[PDB]
Amino acid sequence: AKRTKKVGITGKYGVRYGSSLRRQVKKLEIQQHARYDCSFCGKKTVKRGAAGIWTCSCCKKTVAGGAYTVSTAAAATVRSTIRRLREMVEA
Amino acid sequence: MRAKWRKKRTRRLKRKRRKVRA
Amino acid sequence: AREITDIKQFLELTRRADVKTATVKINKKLNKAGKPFRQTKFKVRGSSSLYTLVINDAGKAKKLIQSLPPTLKVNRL
Amino acid sequence: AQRVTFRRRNPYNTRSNKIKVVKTPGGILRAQHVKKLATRPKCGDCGSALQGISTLRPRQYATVSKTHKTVSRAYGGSRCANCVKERIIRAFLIEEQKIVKKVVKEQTEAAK
Amino acid sequence: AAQKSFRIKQKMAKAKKQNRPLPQWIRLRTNNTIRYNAKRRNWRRTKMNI
Amino acid sequence: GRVIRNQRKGAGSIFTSHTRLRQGAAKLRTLDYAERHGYIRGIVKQIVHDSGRGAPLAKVVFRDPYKYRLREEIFIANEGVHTGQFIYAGKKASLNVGNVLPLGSVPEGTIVSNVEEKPGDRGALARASGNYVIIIGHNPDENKTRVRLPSGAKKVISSDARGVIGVIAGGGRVDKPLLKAGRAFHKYRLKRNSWPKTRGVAMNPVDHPHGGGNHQHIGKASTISRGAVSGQKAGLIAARRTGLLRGSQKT
Amino acid sequence: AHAQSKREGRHSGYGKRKGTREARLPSQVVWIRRLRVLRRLLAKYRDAGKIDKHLYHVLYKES
RNA sequence: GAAAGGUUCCACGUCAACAGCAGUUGGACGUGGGUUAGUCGAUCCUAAGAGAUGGGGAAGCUCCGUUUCAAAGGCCUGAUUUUAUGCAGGCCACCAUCGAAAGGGAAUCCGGUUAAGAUUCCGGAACCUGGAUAUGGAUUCUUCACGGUAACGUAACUGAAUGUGGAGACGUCGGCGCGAGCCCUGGGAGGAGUUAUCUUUUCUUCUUAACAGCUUAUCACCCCGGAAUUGGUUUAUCCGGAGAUGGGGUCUUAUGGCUGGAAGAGGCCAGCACCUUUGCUGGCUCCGGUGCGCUUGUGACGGCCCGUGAAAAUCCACAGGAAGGAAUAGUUUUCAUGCCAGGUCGUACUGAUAACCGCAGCAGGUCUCCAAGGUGAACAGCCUCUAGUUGAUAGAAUAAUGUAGAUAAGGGAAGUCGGCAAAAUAGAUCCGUAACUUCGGGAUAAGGAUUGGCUCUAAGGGUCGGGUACGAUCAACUUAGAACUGGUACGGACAAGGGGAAUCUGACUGUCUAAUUAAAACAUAGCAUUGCGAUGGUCAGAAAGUGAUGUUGACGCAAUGUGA
RNA sequence: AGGAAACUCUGGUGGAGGCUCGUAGCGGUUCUGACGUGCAAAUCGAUCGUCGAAUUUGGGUAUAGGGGCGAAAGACUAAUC
Ligand SMILES: [Mg+2]
Ligand SMILES: [Mg+2]
Ligand SMILES: [Mg+2]
Ligand SMILES: [Mg+2]
Ligand SMILES: [Mg+2]
Ligand SMILES: [Mg+2]
Ligand SMILES: [Mg+2]
Ligand SMILES: [Mg+2]
Ligand SMILES: [Mg+2]
Ligand SMILES: [Mg+2]
Ligand SMILES: [Mg+2]
Ligand SMILES: [Mg+2]
Ligand SMILES: [Mg+2]
Ligand SMILES: [Mg+2]
Ligand SMILES: [Mg+2]
Ligand SMILES: [Mg+2]
Ligand SMILES: [Mg+2]
Ligand SMILES: [Mg+2]
Ligand SMILES: [Mg+2]
Ligand SMILES: [Mg+2]
Ligand SMILES: [Mg+2]
Ligand SMILES: [Mg+2]
Ligand SMILES: [Mg+2]
Ligand SMILES: [Mg+2]
Ligand SMILES: [Mg+2]
Ligand SMILES: [Mg+2]
Ligand SMILES: [Mg+2]
Ligand SMILES: [Mg+2]
Ligand SMILES: [Mg+2]
Ligand SMILES: [Mg+2]
Ligand SMILES: [Mg+2]
Ligand SMILES: [Mg+2]
Ligand SMILES: [Mg+2]
Ligand SMILES: [Mg+2]
Ligand SMILES: [Mg+2]
Ligand SMILES: [Mg+2]
Ligand SMILES: [Mg+2]
Ligand SMILES: [Mg+2]
Ligand SMILES: [Mg+2]
Ligand SMILES: [Mg+2]
Ligand SMILES: [Mg+2]
Ligand SMILES: [Mg+2]
Ligand SMILES: [Mg+2]
Ligand SMILES: [Mg+2]
Ligand SMILES: [Mg+2]
Ligand SMILES: [Mg+2]
Ligand SMILES: [Mg+2]
Ligand SMILES: [Mg+2]
Ligand SMILES: [Mg+2]
Ligand SMILES: [Mg+2]
Ligand SMILES: [Mg+2]
Ligand SMILES: [Mg+2]
Ligand SMILES: [Mg+2]
Ligand SMILES: [Mg+2]
Ligand SMILES: [Mg+2]
Ligand SMILES: [Mg+2]
Ligand SMILES: [Mg+2]
Ligand SMILES: [Mg+2]
Ligand SMILES: [Mg+2]
Ligand SMILES: [Mg+2]
Ligand SMILES: [Mg+2]
Ligand SMILES: [Zn+2]
Ligand SMILES: [Zn+2]
Repeated sequence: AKRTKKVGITGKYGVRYGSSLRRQVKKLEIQQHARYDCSFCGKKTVKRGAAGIWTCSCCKKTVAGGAYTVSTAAAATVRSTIRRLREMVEA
Repeated sequence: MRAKWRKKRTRRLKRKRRKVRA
Repeated sequence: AREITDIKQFLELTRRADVKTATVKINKKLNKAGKPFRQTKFKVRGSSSLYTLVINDAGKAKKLIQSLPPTLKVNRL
Repeated sequence: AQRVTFRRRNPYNTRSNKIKVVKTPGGILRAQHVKKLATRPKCGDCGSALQGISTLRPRQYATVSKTHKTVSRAYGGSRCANCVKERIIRAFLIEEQKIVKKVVKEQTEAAK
Repeated sequence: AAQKSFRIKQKMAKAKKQNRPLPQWIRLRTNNTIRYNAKRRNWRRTKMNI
Repeated sequence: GRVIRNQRKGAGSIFTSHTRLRQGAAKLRTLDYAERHGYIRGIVKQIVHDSGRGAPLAKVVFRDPYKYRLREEIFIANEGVHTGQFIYAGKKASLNVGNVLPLGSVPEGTIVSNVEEKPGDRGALARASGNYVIIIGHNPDENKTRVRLPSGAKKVISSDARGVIGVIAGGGRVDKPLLKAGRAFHKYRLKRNSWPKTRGVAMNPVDHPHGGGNHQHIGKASTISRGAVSGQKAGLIAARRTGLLRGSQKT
Repeated sequence: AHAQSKREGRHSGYGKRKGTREARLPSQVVWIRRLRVLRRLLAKYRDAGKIDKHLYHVLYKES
């Protein structure tokens, strides 16, 4: 059954530290404990080892990523503009 | 080891050829 | 501290020019519940290891004892 | 219900002071100090345990023969079989690719 | 301690050799002033501090 | 009065950085010949965690051009670098994430990191997690590039300076609350002895300028002149302003 | 004699229990015994051919 | 056993002093004896760190710095056979040293033995390192092995410089599997105890080391094959066209089994004996079973981190192909056997209500290993076995006042600054559980009932069994219910929450005034501000060619305030 | 199991937490108990706080006097601050 209404993974913290802080650590702990799609092997095997290190259990590849997500939006847009500038330097 | 072992090996081979020289 | 399972390896062992002593040990064993037999162990004391040969037939045991070299110091117990 | 003692002067539960209780032919219990357990050698590329290789402490490998330390392949006791296979494939394939790159980059500017 | 150094054991040996009473023929020498061993040391009363 | 705590910090007895579990200084490869006349290729063998550092490190292996051997440089891993990836470092290197192009050979708006101040110091700028340096513009004459730093400052460095293309990995770390003195303890336990911090106003006047009084109060103004001396600089050093920052700072 | 009477079932009422039911016997190990029994029986039946793999799978899941 | 002590250890003699009484006794006094190592440690390695040298400071005692603004050295092959070791060569660039008796690390076990020593001595059985070396075996006229599709196998089955890789080498917690020892238990062979009565009964012995050979495994890997009707599968849900299940194999040998070691040892008994050294002679030492058991080791996993949880010595392997090599002969000593040596220091004893520190033979303090049975959730409390003590000045009486422990009719906080102290409550099962809330809690809320013994009943399992539904057998403590029974007693001793309504204050966990204040004080997470882009900020230093932050770079460092 | 869907609900499994009761341990609230020419220049007894970590602790090592160290009491720095 559904054990908790809204605290989720932050039920391990009990009543401590305040609800508005528990909400932030909930939204970030879900991300850092989620599994992700490996862009090399195609499987849902990528897990965080430490902050910034995301390794695939299947293909044993290790990607440098965000502290709690495998890729940040800033890194995504930097990759996009770097691709565009690389495409522009020939033209 | 492997270094003193190789040196012992060459010492034994040198002694064998030097005693069979005669 | 080793075991030998061939009588002719034991024979080529007991004339190895560093073997000095051997010991023939007699044991009372029971292969099944009705047959108490007499096992012999021939232990040659080499310079680094003790080689044991186990024989369960008294005829092969005594024939091996006759075939033992005379210069070897044997100990019967 | 017998109780044992350390047989050395180390009174502490460190990794080099691991004991195991054994029963002697005297019928008594006695501690017996066991050395630390060995780790299997690992592949240089994939980091998995190399099969065919004996599991010993590093000084004990000086006492065994070459059979216990190797297999009968290139990169025998060093790399995994699949790692050897994929590096062979990579070598042959990209040397062929280097050849075809050589001939096409030669012939384009030879024409021009 | 049991695992001790040779220097400590040598000082302990010298102290063991020194821990003795007078030879009683010394009180018979002429112009003798020594009655007893004033430098006597026991392990329960004073420590060597070594 | 005593010698105060921030005054004692410079002796470096118990205030040194705990460097037992660090993989080494994360520096760039030396600008020998290949990096300034062409490129050179290395391979990312492993991306590892460094103690006391929020950003992950990357162990890149190059070949020595003059001796038959392998050199292992420790880069700060940029976001997107994976194991087995080929890193290209040099003047003729292609503009990709992880490459170590000089700043003269990148267009405007390029996002770089681990940037050299002067060519040869092997990475000084934008090395913390999630930080990066933007290239604003170039000056071919007077060969300098203007860059925007993470602080918002604008520097003018040599165009021969190098930088790793991309963003330093481990970003968004400080967006999570630590929630616990234990977590702060374990964070600082591998950096240095700078935690916890006793307020100077809760000390005695022998221990701090702010100490003493029948109520906990600072007394004089907490803004300290830059020309003050050691033992006095406890507070806001050379504050141009103070209080809550409303509006843009006119950067 | 006390162990014989306990095996037979005496000295086990509420006045002789000082620990909780979970402390006397964990519900986890009870569940483990149950699941091992069910999985062992299902594998035995499947390898004997009395059930097919498609029935075995749903029985495994709902067990 | 570690630190510490140092002869306190053991024997003989002994009681003047000490053992706050005594003393014939003693850790006392006097006289002697006692500590045996190639394998246990130190020695070796490096950690935090200390610290010469080259240099640079300082009037100087000396300071900095430890690879630096240094011309910082040694390694193998040989060649020569006036010959010594130069010259022939070739390689190499770390760059003192010290620093762990708990880190890393070459190698030893059993039995016996002394008044006091033993993993050290005796006997037996092994192993490692270093060095010499000969024989056998292996290999070669296809010179430097063959077999297997493969994973890989073997008794061996050249391999320099150089390079690469691995081991050494690693957190913590949870549960699960397996192993060892212990616990429990059946049969049998012995001995002992109880026996008014009962008890095929109670207790005890039935053991097998290091090392060696054969075999033995989760994981992992290989071959065939090609999977949706998706399958396999863990306690815990992950895996599969990047090739599952399935069939067949390969491997690590932790570990376990058999054999050797090794029954000759040790143990338990019986009989014969004799001033006696005292033995001598016989037997038996066997076969099992169980488990959420305790302790411990290990494996495969899983959880946690803005924490990802030493280094070096040391050893091995691989890539490479230098050089040397056979046919009347060799080449090999990572295979077997065989020979020699293994130094120096420690080793006794206590390790604490008497061997250490506290002025002492002080209720204080002082690191760690082993850990039986019953009750019971439990290394709780209580009782017992093995082992160890029976030590602390005693005797006689039983006044007051004390200290410690208790009990009290009726009332029930009227006592007192104040319910201080004490009492009450208490375990387990079932029922029931409010305001408020940050929705997680509050909560064991509050508040009730039951609990013994005996005789039964029910449910909950394993292993074997089927041409090409069931039966047999073995063994668990878990829960529920029902009668019956008793001076209504039953968590019967032990053990074990008092609760509620509010206010002030601090968010919480945490920390401090050792020896009068543990708190509302400090800290904290969170919040906010300030300085700084390295020719820099903050700080140190007498100076320095000096340092800390910094193995750092604004998601950072430094300085403050406030305190979820 | 419900629902048109979004998704909701029930029963299990699992075993998180600077959670909790409570040993060893660490500490030292109250009796303002004992003692107070003591066993003791800080102890004893009961009652207590905490007990998986911001834990406890051995050894090694670093910081030395207007200095050190200090989760800050002017606390500690060999019964000395
Ligand atoms: Mg092999
Ligand atoms: Mg093998
Ligand atoms: Mg601190
Ligand atoms: Mg503060
Ligand atoms: Mg104050
Ligand atoms: Mg002042
Ligand atoms: Mg003030
Ligand atoms: Mg005040
Ligand atoms: Mg019942
Ligand atoms: Mg239990
Ligand atoms: Mg459960
Ligand atoms: Mg007296
Ligand atoms: Mg007297
Ligand atoms: Mg004595
Ligand atoms: Mg110096
Ligand atoms: Mg040393
Ligand atoms: Mg050592
Ligand atoms: Mg050690
Ligand atoms: Mg270690
Ligand atoms: Mg002894
Ligand atoms: Mg001997
Ligand atoms: Mg062969
Ligand atoms: Mg390693
Ligand atoms: Mg783990
Ligand atoms: Mg055996
Ligand atoms: Mg051994
Ligand atoms: Mg398969
Ligand atoms: Mg073994
Ligand atoms: Mg333990
Ligand atoms: Mg000794
Ligand atoms: Mg001893
Ligand atoms: Mg002792
Ligand atoms: Mg002790
Ligand atoms: Mg003791
Ligand atoms: Mg004393
Ligand atoms: Mg003293
Ligand atoms: Mg214990
Ligand atoms: Mg029980
Ligand atoms: Mg108990
Ligand atoms: Mg007394
Ligand atoms: Mg009354
Ligand atoms: Mg009242
Ligand atoms: Mg009143
Ligand atoms: Mg009154
Ligand atoms: Mg009043
Ligand atoms: Mg009270
Ligand atoms: Mg309440
Ligand atoms: Mg508080
Ligand atoms: Mg106080
Ligand atoms: Mg107090
Ligand atoms: Mg405060
Ligand atoms: Mg600076
Ligand atoms: Mg302010
Ligand atoms: Mg807690
Ligand atoms: Mg608690
Ligand atoms: Mg306690
Ligand atoms: Mg007290
Ligand atoms: Mg008092
Ligand atoms: Mg008094
Ligand atoms: Mg004050
Ligand atoms: Mg003091
Ligand atoms: Zn992948
Ligand atoms: Zn591999």
